Parts: sequence; C-alpha cells; structure tokens
Amino acid sequence: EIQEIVKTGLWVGDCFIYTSSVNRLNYYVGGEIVTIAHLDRTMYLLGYIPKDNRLYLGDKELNIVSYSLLVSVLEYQTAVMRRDFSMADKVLPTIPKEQRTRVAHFLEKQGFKQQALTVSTDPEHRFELALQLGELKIAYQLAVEAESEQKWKQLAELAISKCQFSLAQECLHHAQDYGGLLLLATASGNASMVNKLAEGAERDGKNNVAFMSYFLQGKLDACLELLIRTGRLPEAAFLARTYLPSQVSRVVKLWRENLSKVNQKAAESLADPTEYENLFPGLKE
Amino acid sequence: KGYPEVALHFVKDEKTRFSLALECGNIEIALEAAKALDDKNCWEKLGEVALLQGNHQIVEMCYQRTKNFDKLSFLYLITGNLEKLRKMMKIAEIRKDMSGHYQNALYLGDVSERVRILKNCGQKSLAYLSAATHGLDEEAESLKETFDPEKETIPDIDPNAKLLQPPAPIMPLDTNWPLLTV
Amino acid sequence: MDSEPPSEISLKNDLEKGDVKSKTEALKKVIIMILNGEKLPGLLMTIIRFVLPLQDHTIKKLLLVFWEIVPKTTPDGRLLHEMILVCDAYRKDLQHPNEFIRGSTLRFLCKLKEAELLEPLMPAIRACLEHRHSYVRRNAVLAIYTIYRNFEHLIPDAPELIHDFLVNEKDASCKRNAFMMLIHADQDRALDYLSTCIDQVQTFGDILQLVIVELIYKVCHANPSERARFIRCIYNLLQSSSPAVKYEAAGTLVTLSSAPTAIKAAAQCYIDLIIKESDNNVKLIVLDRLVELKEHPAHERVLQDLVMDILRVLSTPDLEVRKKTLQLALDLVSSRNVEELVIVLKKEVIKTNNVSEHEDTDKYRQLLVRTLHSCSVRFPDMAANVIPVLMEFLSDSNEAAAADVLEFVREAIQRFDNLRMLIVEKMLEVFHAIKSVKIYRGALWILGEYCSTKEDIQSVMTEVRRSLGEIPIVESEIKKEAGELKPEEEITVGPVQKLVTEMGTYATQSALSSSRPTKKEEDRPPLRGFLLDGDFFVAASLATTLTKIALRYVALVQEKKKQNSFVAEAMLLMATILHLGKSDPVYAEAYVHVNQYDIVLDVLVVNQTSDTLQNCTLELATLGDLKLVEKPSPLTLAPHDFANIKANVKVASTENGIIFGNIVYDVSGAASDRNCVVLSDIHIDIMDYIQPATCTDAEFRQMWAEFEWENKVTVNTNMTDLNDYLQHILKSTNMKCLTPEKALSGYCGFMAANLYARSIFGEDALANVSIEKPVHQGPDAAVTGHIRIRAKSQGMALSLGDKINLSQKKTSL
Repeated sequence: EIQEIVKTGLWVGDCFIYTSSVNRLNYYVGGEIVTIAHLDRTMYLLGYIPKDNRLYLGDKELNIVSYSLLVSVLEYQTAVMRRDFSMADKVLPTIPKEQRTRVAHFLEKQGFKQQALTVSTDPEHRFELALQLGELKIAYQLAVEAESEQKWKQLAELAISKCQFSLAQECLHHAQDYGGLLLLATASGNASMVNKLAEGAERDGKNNVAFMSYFLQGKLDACLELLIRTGRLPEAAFLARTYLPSQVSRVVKLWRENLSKVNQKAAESLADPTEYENLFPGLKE
Repeated sequence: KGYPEVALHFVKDEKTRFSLALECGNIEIALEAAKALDDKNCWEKLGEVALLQGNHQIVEMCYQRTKNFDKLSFLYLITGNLEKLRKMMKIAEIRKDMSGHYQNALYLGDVSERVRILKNCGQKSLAYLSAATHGLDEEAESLKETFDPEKETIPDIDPNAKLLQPPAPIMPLDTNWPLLTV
Repeated sequence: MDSEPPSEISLKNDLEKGDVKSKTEALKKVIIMILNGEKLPGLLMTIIRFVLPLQDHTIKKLLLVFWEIVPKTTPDGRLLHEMILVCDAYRKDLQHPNEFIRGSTLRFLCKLKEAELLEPLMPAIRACLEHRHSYVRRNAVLAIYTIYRNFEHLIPDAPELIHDFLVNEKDASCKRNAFMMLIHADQDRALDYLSTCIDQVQTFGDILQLVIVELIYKVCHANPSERARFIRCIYNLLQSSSPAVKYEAAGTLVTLSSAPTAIKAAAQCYIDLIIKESDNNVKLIVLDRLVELKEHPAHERVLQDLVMDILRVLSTPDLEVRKKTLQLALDLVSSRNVEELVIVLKKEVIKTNNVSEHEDTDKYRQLLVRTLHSCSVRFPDMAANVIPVLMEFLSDSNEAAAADVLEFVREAIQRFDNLRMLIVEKMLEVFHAIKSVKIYRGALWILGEYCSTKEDIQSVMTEVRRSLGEIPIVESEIKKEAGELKPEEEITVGPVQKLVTEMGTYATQSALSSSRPTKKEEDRPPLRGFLLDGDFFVAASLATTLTKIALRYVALVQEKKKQNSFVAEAMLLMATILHLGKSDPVYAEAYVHVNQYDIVLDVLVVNQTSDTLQNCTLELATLGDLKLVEKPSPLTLAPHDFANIKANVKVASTENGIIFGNIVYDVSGAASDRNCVVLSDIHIDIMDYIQPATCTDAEFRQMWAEFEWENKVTVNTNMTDLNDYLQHILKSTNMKCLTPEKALSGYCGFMAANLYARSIFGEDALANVSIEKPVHQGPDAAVTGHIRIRAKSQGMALSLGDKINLSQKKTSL
C-alpha cells in the first residue's frame, strides 16, 4: 500500500507512474513509493506517446503540456527494488549530485549501505554509511584528519563502542574534545599521549583535566606547572612538599609574595614560618 | 582597613564580617560570615583564600559544602592526602564528574577506584584501560565481560603498561600545612 | 457608576429600600467601585441583611460575587467567625433545589483560600455532587482542587464527601464530560484515569487532561486539543534543520503578522529556504533540506524556476515583499550572490531595451551601473557579461544617461586593465550631446585610458571641449585621464601627444588643441592641476605615469566589501542601510549606606528642642523618577530624641505631580499650619531622571544627522580616556560610552565615544567625547577632552557637557 494517494495513474511497464493529490508525480516500485518529480499545478496523465519522447499531461485545458519521464532515476531505483544494487550503480554516472545521494538512500533503504556509499556524491552520506557498516577506516578518511570534528566525534564514540580504543584515541585527537579525550587517554599509566590534550587545560583553569595527565607513573611531568600557571600557587607548594625534591622553598616564596599583594596582612606571608604559611625549613618529608 | 583595625570594631553585618576575614587573610571568621550570608559562593572564595594562607583542612570543609568535590579530588594528591582523596571520589562518582571521581584513582598507586566509577558510567572501555595498565587485568576483564569485550587493541596510550605511582612520600600532609599566623 | 469613589452614603440608602431592584443595583454599584479599587466596608450590615437565606438567585448571586474579591477586608456586618455572614445561611444556598444558587455558592466558597471559611467550604462540595450540567461536574472538580489548595493537602480533602472530595477528577474521565483539575498534586488514580480518558474524551475536557499528561503513541485520536499537542510531538520526532515544511504550526502563524505584507514576505522566505540547501556563501543562505523540491531538472515540467523568477524583483510585488524577494533570489541561486545579482541587476539597470528600467534621475541610474559592475569586481565571469550590458546602458543617449554609464565603467577599467579595450568606441558616441558634468568626466576617462585601442580621439573629444554643459568636476577627472596608454597610437587630426597637450590644458594650462578645452580651473579646492602636469613623464604611456594609475586600482578591490563595489543590488541596499539595528523644627543628618546590597538613605532625626513635636511621622517621598522603596517608619522626633531611621531608596519610577528637586524628605510633628515640613537629607540630582539607553554607530550617525550637536565645551579631567572617569560620570547622568567615531593613526587618535541615552525629559541625549590626548607635536590643548554634545533640543546636552568633569560625595558622621 503506497503512501501517496493516486489521483490518476498510468502503467509504464509494471512500474506505476501516478499523479498524487499533493501534485506529486510518483512511481510505485516494489511496493515503495518514490517521487519521480513534482508537478507545480494539478495535472492529469493523458498518456505516454513514445513519438514525442514524452508523457502528455493536460491541465483544465484540452491542450498539451509534456513531462519526459526521468528514466535514469526510475531504472536506478527499480533495479534497487529488485535487489540489483550493482545494476543500479551502472546507472549512477548519469544521476547527478544530490540525486546520487538520494538514489543511494533508496539503495540503502532497500539495503547495502556500502554500494550506496560509492554512488553518494555527498561525503556526509558516505561518512554515515561508513559508521553504519562499521568501517572505521573509511569513515576516518571521510572525516579527514584535519577538522570535521563533528564527524570525528561520531566516529570516536563508534570506535569506543567496538572497544577499538586505537581508532578512538585518534578520533578524539582530531575532534580535540579535551575533557573526553583525557578520559580515554589518562588510562595510560605512563602518560603516553595525554599531555598534549591537556596542555591548554593547565592554564585554562581546567586544572583537573591537567593533573590527571601529568601525575600517572610517579612523575611530576608538569603537575606543579599547571598549578603555577593558573595562579593556584599554594597547590604547587603543596605538591612540591609531597614528592620532596625540596623545590618547596621557591614555590612557597612566590606564593607568600602573592599573599602580600592579594591583601593579607595578618596572614601576609613574607616570613619563613611567622606569617601563616611555611616555607621548606618548616616543612618536611 | 586592609590590615583590619577599624574593621575589627564593626563586624556586626554578616558581609562586614566576610570582608574582614579576607583583608586579614584568616578565613576562619570568613566561613562563619560566609555561613551567615547563607551562601555557597563565599565558602568557595574563602576556601581559595584559605589555600592561600596554607592549610587545606579549612579548604576541604568549604569546598565540600560548595560541592566542589572534584576541585578537592585535584587538590588532594597535591596536598598529599590519600584518605581524604577517597572521600571526594565517591561523592563525585555520583555526580559523574569525570574530572573529579576519575582523578583519585591515578593519585593513589593503584587504579581501582576509576574502574568501578566508570563501570557505573557505563564507560567500560575507559574502565578496562585504566585497570589493565595497573596490572588489574582481572577487573579490566570484568568490565569487558559485563559489557562489549575486546581488550586486545593498543591505543595511542598504553592499555597494559604499568601504572604504579608511589603515592605521597610525606607523612604530614598539607591539610596539616604548618602555620603560626600573625 | 463607572468609578465614583465617594457614593457610599447613597449606596447604604439604596441597599435596603423595600424594592428588590434598588437593592440589586446598590450591591452592583458596590461591586463596580471595589473592582476599580474604591471604598466599600461602610455598607456591610445593610448589604448582608436582605439576601442571606433566600433561594432567590439574583441577590444571592450578587452577594456571592462580592465574596471572592474583598470578603476578608470588609468587617462591619460580617466580623470574624467560622460561619461568617458569607456562609452560615449559604448552607441553605448550597442546599437549595435550584442548581444555580447552590452551584454559585459552591463555586465562590471553595474558591477562597480563606481559613475563616475552611470548614464551610469543605462539605460545600455537596452543592455540585449531583451534576445537573457539564458546568456542575466541572465546577466540582475545580472546587475540590481549590479546597485541596486551601490547606487541605492531607485527609480534609482527598477522598469523597458522598461522591467527590478530590474524586470528580477520577469520575470526569469516565463521565460524559471531562475536565481535570488534577494538574498538580492530586490523586495518582485520576492521573491514570485521564490516560484511559484520552480515548473516551470530551474535547474541552481533553485540553484539561492534556495539560497534565501529553505524548501519544498514535497519530492522534481526534479533536483540536490532541491535534495541538500532536505538532509539538512531531517536531520532536524530526528536529533536524528546522521543521522545514511547517506542520500544523501554519494555522496560528499567519495571524502572527496580520498586518499584511509581512506574512507574504515571511512566507516567501520559507518557500525559498525549502527549495534547496545550497552552498551557503555570502547571501546564498538557503537552509532546510537539500532535496525536497530539488533544483533544476531538464525534464521537470513546468519547472522549479518559474517560482524562482518571482524572487527576482524590481518591486513586482510590493516593497516589504520586494526586499525579502531580492535576498531570496540571491539565496537560492548564485555562485555567492554575484551570479544572480548580475542577472537581477541587468533587469534593474538602465537600458535602451525597456524604458521601464531606465529613468532620467542621475544618481539612481549611476548606482544601478555601479551595482551591475561590482559583480565583475567580485567575480571574473561577470566582467565579460557586464561590459556589453554597459554599452547598452549608454545607448539611451541622453546626456545624463551616458553619463552615469561612463562613470562606473571607467572604475571597472581601473580594476580591469586592458580587458575592456573594446568598450571605448561605444563610450565616445554619447559624449557630444551634453548638459552635465558626469558625461564629460566619464567619457574623457574611457577615451583617455583606452587610447591605444582607438584613434578617433581629437574628433570625439573636440565637439565636447568646445560644447557647454556643467564642467566643475570634469576638470579633475580629465586632468588625471586624457593622455594615457601608448605614446603615439592615435590620430584623427590630433594623435596621443595632442591629447597630452590637451590633458595638460584642461588640467590647468593653456594650449590650442581639441579646439580648446571647456574649462581649466579644476574642481574642489585641494585637487589642483599640478600633480598630473608634473606627471606624464613618459608621454601617455604605460610606465609610471597617468596610464599606470589608470590601469591600476587604488588599494584592494575584490568582493562586495565595497572596494570598487556596491554591495548587492542598489534598491535592496537602501532598506538595509535604513535598519539602524538599535538595541515644626526638625533636624536631619544623613549618609547613604549599603549592607548586603541593600541601598538605603540613612537619616537620623533629631529634636534638639525641648518643645513638643509629638504627632511625629516620617516619610520619604516619590518626587518623579525618584522613589521610596519603604519610607522611614519610626514615630520619632519627640522631646530630645535622637533616632536613626532608615529610608530605602530607588532611582527609577514614573513622574509624580509633587516637586522635582533634590530628594524631598518629610517629617511631621506638632503644629497645625506646618504640620508637615520638608527638610533635606544629602544631594541627589535632576540628572537621575534621565534614562540610559545606548546607540550603535548607525543610530548615532542617524541621530547626528537628525539634529545638531555643534554645541561643544571642553571639559577638564577628560585628560583620561573614555573608559575611566568619563564613563563613570557619564553613567551617573544616565549615559553610556558606546561605539567610536574615530580614525586613529600616528597623527590621529583622539579617543572617540558615541553616547546615547533616551531621557525622561522628552529628549534623547547624545554626545561624542573626544579626548585630545597628544598624538601630534601640536595638540589642541594637550590632555583634556572636548565633548561635543546634544540632546534632542539640547536641554540635556548641557548635562553631558559638565557631568564628565568630576563628581564625588562622602561624609563620615
């Protein structure tokens, strides 16, 4: 049963070309209704006269208007219906831009995402077909390594689903996605590719993203540094004490100085242990 | 007065009390004024000033009630606590703060904390990678088995290379940062 | 009695009179005066006395009316009780055989959230438990819910009384008529019951079920209510690139712009969007779906393009629709905007083809030539199209018609070096019949640059050179122009060299050549002859002369950024330019204090005197745009009283009829001639009353033009930039420093602020603060700034002028 109502109709082969009460000229293939073309006004099918190379329509007038039937579209789609997807692809060089994407979508609806991917002019339709197929690599080329982050975020999730972490780390990189990218990445235990995607985070006040990156194998890679950058100077002093290479003396000073400028006088800090905070000789391991 | 003198004398308003505290740099009074101002913002800002006087116990309390468990989680190895660092992890687990709950597992020598939190997130992949690298392949495997398997894959980061960190060599922590106060 | 606030003595008289009509009218008159908001308690005993038990509905209905809008306030004839004179004999009213009196009584009684009527409203659901109408059953579910709202969120209101206590909501679902006052906080069982009811609906009732519980699995099931929710639900299940093709949204949408052209213009926009989603470059913005009405098959009958032609407009429908339509042609089809703008421009620009597209007003013609021509400058393909169309523009062969044509094309040649060689011969033709400047200017430039190509030039130029018309600006343009390109490549009776001779004479020299030039004395004072006179180093030859200049284009010239361009189609642009896009002794002491962001005027009121000032009241007043947010409220100012009384302050209000000075503060006391005295607390200014508003560069510019701002002062302490003192002070005279009017460099760089306000004074206020901060060896006056000011009759101009100097107040009591 076909969606678009048949106001009048005609049989061209076993395919039914009909007019619709939407002014749509559609054709029935497969029990599926496709729109061959749009009628602008209300039109009736007089008949198909092979001579003129036309379908002859008439309005309210007992005169002629002509629409040539779009046979290349019809044959592509008919072949798709039959489940002769390859056959429909032979038709494709003579299906233009957006029409290849549409005919592709027909191919797809009937099934076979991949054959639809080759014919679809539009890269986006290829890109989605590639996610659907589960062809990560093909979807990856289609995104294209530099930008198209939206493509990559869809790919990155798809890659995590398949538990193919590898493709996922690359998608997230291209995506950028510092917050998400870090989560996959900081699971390293050696911080192998986690610093880059959090370099910014250090100084953006995305300190949290930054600390996980650098402290992951007993190393202070830029742990301290993230804390200085942000102005969370106390926290760098504190870190320095923790792992004691006694760097604390310098950090506490820089910090103490910062208290005097940032209006503290009764906790002013400019001493070694007298005015609140405590430089390294107060401190210990 | 930026070195309170006049300030000490009139302090009756919960705001004047708040103000007084940052101008000294001793935020012990701040928290109470901040309390009596009935407001979260004050607790996080005085907590930050607190970290500045040096002591993180006071920061924790504030930051906990402003609900910045994740800031705390970040602070905590920096501070060198491990007991307090665990408390933050749970109460940030539930928020699904992935730059809160997530932190602490790294910060202790073993990663197990993440593995469960991530399991609850449904982030099975992330949970396996974290666990596996520490040599907690068994937990990593649990996550794979409950969810989609395939743990074999080697990402741009390691999926099984040692994670071990010696957590905080300091015996007295920086929640216990020394102070005299003037 | 429309609104008459003193009439309460007559109403009492009218309220009982032995004539039922009079009583009804009286009670009615009370209602209308209360609703407006006027005096009513005097009457109460009279009002209450006739009506109380009766089943006679009209008076009862009237009294029932007055109990939902003021019952609490009025107390002469009612006082305070559980079974007040609102409901005591209205238990009879509730229990009458006539549904109307019971129903009415139920309805007001349960409506109140009153606690002095809580008990009488509860079994008041009895009056409507039996349902003689749809109204009775609806009245009941709404009254049970209103009882639930009135302090009975627990067991006093939730089960059944005998059929409803919060259960009409359940019953309604399965009964013939629906209505669910159950929207929040009510029985779960009824909520569930409404779902079942979606099927067995009553349509008004369906809107009530539906506000509570929405989203269907179906298509529908029937009725406007379900239908209205349904388009919301559809937008969910396909959000993607707008609705595209509007759903059931279309019906309300037309009325949304009933005034009348704006609907079509909007409709045209959607229809264009819908056609296709193109590239989406500069004015190629069509979104929605890529294919849903395609574009451009060659077998499609009678094609998509027929609708596309409407959008190409001269005005072909009316102006609002026109502006939308030109953008819309550009939007579906072009390369950017350029392609379809050239087609569109070809139609609009002046020709010999059609005289419904040519006009003898020179600027519009000229502008239209520039619009067509800017497309070439934008995109190459257009150069080839433009030049032959431009020659058709010329063919009109009015002095002026040629003139406009010549003027743009000459600019195009500056861009388009020895590409438009072909045009020169066409361009000369109409240069001979002449009554204007423009024709001479342009022609002399084409014929001049183009000389290598042609050889005619003594003959063409010479008829004009000895002809008259208007010739000021002619001089300038001919001066840089006449010799150019190839040193000896012409000859008719004057080769290119005669032309250089001529070119020099026309500029400012003298020489017999082309039977002498028309004028020699140059255009506007700065231009003069001399530069070019020096020039022509190598006689009219592409080298480093006039030719160079002519066959080169000043700075960058690309796009439609207005660099040898004009930005789309000239008529559409006028509309876009228009769019501004605007966004008893008394003593007082006082200070202003702020604690926990509460802004208050502290006042201390002092009686230094032994004398009696009892009868002491304190008030802060509303002057105009100043207002009290709460006056000081102590009854202080007594024999030797010192008190601190706080008057809260606002700055923003609506003008009151009393004085408009500083701040009025009123203390009252003993005295009978001057029972009320006005005495002051510290300064507040007239300036408060101004209201701040802002301008953009377009609004500022428009207003500059609109009314004069010649008036200037120089204000000291404008040494500083815009941001510092000047902004803060300007703020207090409710002004704001917005956009610039500056032109900074190494010699220029006064800071310029465009100011705006829209004063509550019947004027706007504008100003430009120019800060004369030295960026030259000779400053105006060094640091300081001159503020050029206005307001709409410059009565606030002056406020800007002095309130940008200094401004500070403090006290320390």
